[PDB]
Amino acid sequence: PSIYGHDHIKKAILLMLMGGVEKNLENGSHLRGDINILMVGDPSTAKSQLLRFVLNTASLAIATTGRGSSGVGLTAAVTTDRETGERRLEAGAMVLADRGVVCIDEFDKMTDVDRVAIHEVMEQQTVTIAKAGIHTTLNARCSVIAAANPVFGQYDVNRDPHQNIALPDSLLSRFDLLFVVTDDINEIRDRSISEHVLRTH
Amino acid sequence: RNENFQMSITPIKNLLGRDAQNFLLLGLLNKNFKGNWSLEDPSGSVEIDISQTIPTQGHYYVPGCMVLVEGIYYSVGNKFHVTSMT
Ligand SMILES: Nc1ncnc2c1ncn2[C@@H]1O[C@H](COP(=O)(O)OP(=O)(O)OP(=O)(O)O)[C@@H](O)[C@H]1O
Ligand SMILES: [Mg+2]
Repeated sequence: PSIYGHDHIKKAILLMLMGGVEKNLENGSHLRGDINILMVGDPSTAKSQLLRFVLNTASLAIATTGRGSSGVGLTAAVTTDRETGERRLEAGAMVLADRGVVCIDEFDKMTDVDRVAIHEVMEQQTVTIAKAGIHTTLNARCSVIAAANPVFGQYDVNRDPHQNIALPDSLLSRFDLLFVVTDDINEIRDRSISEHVLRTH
Repeated sequence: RNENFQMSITPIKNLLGRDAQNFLLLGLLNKNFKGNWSLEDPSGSVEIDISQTIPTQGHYYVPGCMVLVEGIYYSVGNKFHVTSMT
């Protein structure tokens, strides 16, 4: 209730909270029931204050930042058990949020080597580990909400959409709803939003 | 502190986002450097339209004096269309 506007995005978040029905199909397949949303927009457009709200209101939520994450930190890491002595696996961000949500911020600022792993989790919803004699498939069924910025500082309407977003097409196809949000200068909007912000403070 | 007033007088800059409604403006009546009639208060200034003004007869309306005015503000330009003057 502390965000002014963005009604459609708030409807999309609610639809994320109540996910779809997953269908198990022959040939060992499953149709995903999760809704994945991406938000691209201008600076200071309340993109990051909705991810924080989803972190709090949801039952299970994991927060991630693009530049401060790695592939081995999202899927799984090989470690050792001091008490007994074997070699084991430690869960990462994606697999810890099974039947939950992952909120990624500064999604475009993530390195390419990091961005491939999230691709697989977005496609198969499973992680494959084949390192150090540990051959395992791990279940990761999570919903992804992400926020990013265009290639330039602000969205340009005189250029084609693909030029504005630096993300590849294969990654972009795996999001159910892409919301492009823009801040437009208008006196009535400014008068209302400034009043709301000053009332909040 | 008058008895009748308790619409109340609103500062001019409080009109910068409104597109409708009524306001009671008090300020100096003068001419802008462009030659247009205008009203000025410590908060700011606004242009004034006299094309359909009905003044209260019984006194003098000379530039350089405080005036109570009533009307509607239009944001398509920056104009306070006057309907009453006292
Ligand atoms: N519609 C709004 N309602 C209330 N506060 C808003 C709104 N839009 C922006 N703000 C305020 O703007 C500030 C910055 O917002 P936020 O951090 O969510 O932006 P952002 O889209 O993540 O920006 P960036 O592109 O810089 O990462 C916050 O103080 C937030 O309250
Ligand atoms: Mg942000």
